Amino acid sequence: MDKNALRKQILQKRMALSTIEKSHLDQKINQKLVAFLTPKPCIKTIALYEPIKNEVTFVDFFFEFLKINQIRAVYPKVISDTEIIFIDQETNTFEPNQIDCFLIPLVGFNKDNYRLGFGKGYYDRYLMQLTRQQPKIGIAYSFQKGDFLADPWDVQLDLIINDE
Repeated sequence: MDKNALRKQILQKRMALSTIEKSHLDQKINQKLVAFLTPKPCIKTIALYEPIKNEVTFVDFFFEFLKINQIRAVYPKVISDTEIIFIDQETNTFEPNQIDCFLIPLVGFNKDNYRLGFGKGYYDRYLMQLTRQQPKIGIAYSFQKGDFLADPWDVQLDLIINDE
């Protein structure tokens, strides 16, 4: 139940994914993501992330879903060694409670929806500012689920959308 154990097994499997395999996994995950948003009309501004090597990718039809329903996307901008903010494509900043939902990147998650991040703590600190009970949604591959004890500084996440 050690975090190091997981982090190692996951980074291993993520890099090993074949271009054909990743494609299929992301397609199914973005399909599930859209199925999740479709019935949540009050989501008009959503926080995404910039896909780093091996992370689940946001596919072309996902963004199409956003354009069609007029949902604005905001991205994370590291502001310091401990803080991050969200800005849109024009660099307009969006305050925490201007965002209606957060799609969160992760290395691992356990049975209690806890997140195993990249060790910086940005998300944990940022998410403390929410006052509208915005959904905190993890995006990941099924093999990213592991068994570890969560520290109070690990985000709890309402749900982790994955390929299953």
